Amino acid sequence: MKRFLLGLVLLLAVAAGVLYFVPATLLASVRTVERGLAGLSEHSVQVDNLEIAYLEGGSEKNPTLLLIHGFGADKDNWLRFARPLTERYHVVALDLPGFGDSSKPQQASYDVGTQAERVANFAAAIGVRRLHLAGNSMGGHIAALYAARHPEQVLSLALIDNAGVMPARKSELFEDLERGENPLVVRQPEDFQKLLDFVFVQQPPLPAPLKRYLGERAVAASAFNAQIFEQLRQRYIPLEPELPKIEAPTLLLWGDRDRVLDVSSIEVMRPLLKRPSVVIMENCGHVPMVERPEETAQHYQAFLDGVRNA
Ligand SMILES: CCCCCCCCO[C@@H]1O[C@H](CO)[C@@H](O)[C@H](O)[C@H]1O
Ligand SMILES: CCCCCCCCCCCCCC(=O)O
Repeated sequence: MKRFLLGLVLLLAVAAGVLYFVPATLLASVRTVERGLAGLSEHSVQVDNLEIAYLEGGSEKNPTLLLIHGFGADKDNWLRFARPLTERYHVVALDLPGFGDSSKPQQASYDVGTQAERVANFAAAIGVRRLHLAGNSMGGHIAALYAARHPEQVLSLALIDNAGVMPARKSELFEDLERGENPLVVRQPEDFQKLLDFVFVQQPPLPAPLKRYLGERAVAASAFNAQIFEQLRQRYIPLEPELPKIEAPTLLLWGDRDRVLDVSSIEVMRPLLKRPSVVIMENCGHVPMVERPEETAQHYQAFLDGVRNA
């Protein structure tokens, strides 16, 4: 019957629009708003034949800040943090290979050592020779290695709840791992809210339709993310022997109630760094630059002012 088929067309039309098209445009609209408010726009560049997506803003005449997201995250983690920075800095935030909109070759290495070399190659690819680095979690682990390996390029380093040391207190993540639980890998749609609860003390407001799509995207990425996470475990590079090689002023910034990586990490790193600064934000979780962006950016600007002003 023509009507049964016609009705079949509309039913699929509405379903395809509801299930696929509306969520995607929703994400594109929110990205448009948050990137636009931060003065950031998206580009891509091929680095060792991998497509690396990145955001860029501010004047190229100003010093470059290169921002590196953590495990399972992407460059949009940095939008609200970057907003007060693009007035005075050339801000760049990339998607690491394996994440976001960048290439994800199935057979590549995604250890932080290999990733740190890709980031250095990326900086050269966009014509940046001297820069400030900031990295969160896995991205901080990577940023620290970049700074240790290429001291001539790095003007300052900000480690925002970075991975890479073994502190006195075992974090809730590392506790979870002993029982085969990893909140950072979202297997089921309900585990996405669990991930947010795990990394935020006070979670920023998130519209329900946007949240569900983010959760769907996280589930779709979970198998590959789990494989990368296994490489981060098996190909782990301790920072303790590397930190003394860093010449740059280094900011250690933590959320005091970080459940993923413990604040006692700072006591490991501080004695090992030539020029450490410290900020511990109160009642804050693992991603201060997302949870309290303007506050975190203000601490970072203060740090940068000191680095420049003397
Ligand atoms: C919880 C993890 C971080 C969430 C980031 C929220 C991104 C979208 O957040 C929404 O954006 C709107 C316009 O930009 C705001 O006006 C809304 O209040 C906010 O819910
Ligand atoms: C512009 C809309 C993008 C929405 C961003 C949602 C925030 C993602 C939460 C992940 C936080 C980082 C987790 C980690 O570093 O381990």
